[PDB]
Amino acid sequence: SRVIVHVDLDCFYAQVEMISNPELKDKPLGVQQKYLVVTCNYEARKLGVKKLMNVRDAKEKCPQLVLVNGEDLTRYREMSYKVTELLEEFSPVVERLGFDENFVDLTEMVEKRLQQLQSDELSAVTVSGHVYNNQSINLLDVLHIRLLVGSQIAAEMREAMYNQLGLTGCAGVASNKLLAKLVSGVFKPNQQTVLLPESCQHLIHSLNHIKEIPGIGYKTAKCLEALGINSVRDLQTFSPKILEKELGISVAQRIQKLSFGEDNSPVILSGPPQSFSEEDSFKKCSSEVEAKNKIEELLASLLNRVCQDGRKPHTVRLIIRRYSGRESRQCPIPSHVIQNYDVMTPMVDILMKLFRNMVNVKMPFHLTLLSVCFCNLK
DNA sequence: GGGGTCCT
DNA sequence: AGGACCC
Ligand SMILES: Nc1nc2c(ncn2[C@H]2C[C@H](O)[C@@H](COP(=O)(O)OP(=O)(O)OP(=O)(O)O)O2)c(=O)[nH]1
Ligand SMILES: [Mg+2]
Ligand SMILES: [Mg+2]
Repeated sequence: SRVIVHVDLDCFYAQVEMISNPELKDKPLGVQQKYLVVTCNYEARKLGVKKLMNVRDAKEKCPQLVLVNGEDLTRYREMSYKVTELLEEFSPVVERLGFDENFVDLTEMVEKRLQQLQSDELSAVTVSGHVYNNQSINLLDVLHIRLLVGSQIAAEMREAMYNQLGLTGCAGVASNKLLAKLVSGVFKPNQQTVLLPESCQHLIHSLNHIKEIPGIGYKTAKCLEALGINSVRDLQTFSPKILEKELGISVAQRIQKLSFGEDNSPVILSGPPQSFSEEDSFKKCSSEVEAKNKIEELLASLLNRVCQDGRKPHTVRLIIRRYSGRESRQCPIPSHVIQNYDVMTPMVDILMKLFRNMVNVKMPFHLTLLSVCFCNLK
């Protein structure tokens, strides 16, 4: 019996922005990347605006829409780490998922609390927030009692986040990662809900597309949808034999457990990042002098990031995207080069070679993306 | 779109 | 090196 919590910040980028220029707190807001509105405050979803939505569809639906550019993730990333560091303080094992989601395993903490309690105040243990599906609490159910303590820690987290960081968000408490994440969004925004075990089927059957299961993306969905498997219950019910023989004993076995609300995966300690990368897409790049400048630019920011980081990377990757999947070359970063200096020149030289490897400087080319990644950190 | 993770 | 997943 684990007690896991999923923390999900409301319209993160927008939130971070609204904290910056408070003048936009009352005004519906979109955060913009090229031609997309990636996220908007609630004041604006109110008006049909949806996450990842065209600026033409955006502006029209709401010509009162305000916009900030969010291509530079710097400030979001920093707040992201302030959030998880904050959660790491409740309990050290925190798993990040993107910039705006965290899992924390609350089991050891829940136990610690209960022991400190006596029969009286156990009376007495109440929920913080919503109980999924208005299910009834049985105070004599040890599992019920533990999930409620969880809800109490969740609430303390949510309050700490707001009081210390001004951030708002949802939490979902449950017995594994799948359910915690599934339940955290039942009441939005800035609310939390807890999942009692006897409501687990209800929760998973509440989904409408098998892709709404975390663990099941485009490819798998499509492959499933071609086997006639469309509902959670189809997947639950479909032939284990056939499914294995179809997506591999690996995928098949686990995504079938997922369909029953079953998820054994541990909450892993994310710790410091295992890669830094910058990218920029564009209409077209067809010269190698543009590239170098672009790449000098990506390489620029990366340098300050790792510089400010305190560890050193031992390999670089260059990623590109061609005219109308991606491609990449990597190589170790040399000994002395891992180090008040002119790291640019040698670095860009490496990237350039790697660059030419993929690109034909003599045969015209059309690139729609450049990216530099520093991995293999020590 | 601008990022990340792990597996193969 | 590429693939799939996540946000
Ligand atoms: N899922 C997804 N998120 C992206 C993408 N590009 C940027 N993001 C960032 C922008 C948003 O701030 C964030 C969306 O994550 P969430 O699903 O948790 O929603 P968000 O926190 O933005 O607001 P919400 O309360 O969920 O409406 O992810 C993308 O391509 N897919
Ligand atoms: Mg959210
Ligand atoms: Mg999914």
